[PDB]
Amino acid sequence: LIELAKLCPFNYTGADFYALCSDAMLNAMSRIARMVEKKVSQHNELTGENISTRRWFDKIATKEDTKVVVKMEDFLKAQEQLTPSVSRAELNHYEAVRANFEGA
Amino acid sequence: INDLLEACQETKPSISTSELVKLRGIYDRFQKDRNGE
Repeated sequence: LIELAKLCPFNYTGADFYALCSDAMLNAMSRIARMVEKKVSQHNELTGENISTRRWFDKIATKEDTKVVVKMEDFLKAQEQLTPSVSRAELNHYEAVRANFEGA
Repeated sequence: INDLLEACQETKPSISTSELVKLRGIYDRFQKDRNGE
């Protein structure tokens, strides 16, 4: 987490951090979903049983598969993809508001 | 193919170059602003 704190500039907001964490979790989930898809596809041939992902989700999607695990690279890649939701001009405008509303 | 070529010649861009470049600039500036740089 300290590395992420280092990378992030000083324009991030709680919404931005929430979005970043959501994207990282989504990437981890993409990994998990793809791996379950490979499980189902390969098992369709090995056993010849074309058991759609539905039956896996009901019976064969064990807790570990349901378990969500994330890696640093997910957050880092989302950070590279991350784009703040406010312009530095708007930050300066709000700083102008703060100047008159805090210095006196 | 010839009828296709006639249609191509008749057709003109739904967007005039002025609006194309204007919207391209606006959208690029918005993408950069979102990028916060």
